[PDB]
Amino acid sequence: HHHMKSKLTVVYYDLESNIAEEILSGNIMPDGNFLIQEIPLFAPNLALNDIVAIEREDKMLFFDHLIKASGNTTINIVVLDHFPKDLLAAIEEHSGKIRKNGENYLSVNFPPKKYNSDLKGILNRYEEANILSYREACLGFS
Amino acid sequence: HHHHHHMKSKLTVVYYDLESNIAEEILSGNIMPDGNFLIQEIPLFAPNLALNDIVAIEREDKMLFFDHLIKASGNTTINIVVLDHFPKDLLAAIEEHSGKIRKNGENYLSVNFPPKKYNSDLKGILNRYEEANILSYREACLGF
Ligand SMILES: [Cl-]
Ligand SMILES: [Cl-]
Ligand SMILES: [Cl-]
Repeated sequence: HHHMKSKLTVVYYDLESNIAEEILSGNIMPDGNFLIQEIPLFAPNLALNDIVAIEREDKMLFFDHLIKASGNTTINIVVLDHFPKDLLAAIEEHSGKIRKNGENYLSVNFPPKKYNSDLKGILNRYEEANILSYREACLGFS
Repeated sequence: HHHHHHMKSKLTVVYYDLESNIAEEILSGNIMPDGNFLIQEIPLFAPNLALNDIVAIEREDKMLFFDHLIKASGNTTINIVVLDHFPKDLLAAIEEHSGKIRKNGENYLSVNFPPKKYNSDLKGILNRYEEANILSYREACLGF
């Protein structure tokens, strides 16, 4: 028994239409909702610092619905050749934060209005070259 | 004149050690007026932390735990382990570079270097002793 962050399980459907689960660290807030404190790698329509309602099933906390979006954006990237240096620089310039899953998959958090024509244009240019592919997993405020 | 009570405190940092096993290190410090925690010891083992870093904390089971970094001090933390003795020229270089040391027994030190003091000259001495199998070192926290 050691001190740990609370853990949220998000059920989602993968690219093969099969059920999958992603676990995210965060905090159970005084109102009983959950503050997400990791950048989601796979679950859709969620971002770092979103506040979500939960359903408890014994020892597990499951995502139920979004209560308050942080306004952050989540971009997933698969690297097909190499990660371009100017893309890394642009992520940093726009206050982005990277979470890696191995060397060739990453999720990037952008604060409100930091993902816009600048980053979308660079990502599109590298898709055209088949250097990477990206998903707009979460686009911020609905 | 009498001693006045101050907001001294202790924090537990939960971390994974060099073998990827869960571990805990307690650090002494001072509560700050904003509720954050000023670390006032050189961390011996926990990574990514330095003397005089300011960190956010969480309370659980009547104890305080590290949660996340608020403001890095810019200090660097270097862990050094030796076979049997710390060479005199290494100790002198640490001192010349304004380093402060904390012992864990006779063969282990964690060293704080102020901004810009952990440099290639210091690393060169560490590297020469590493090549001779007399010590190993780790960049636990790279500052400014
Ligand atoms: Cl889904
Ligand atoms: Cl005080
Ligand atoms: Cl110390």
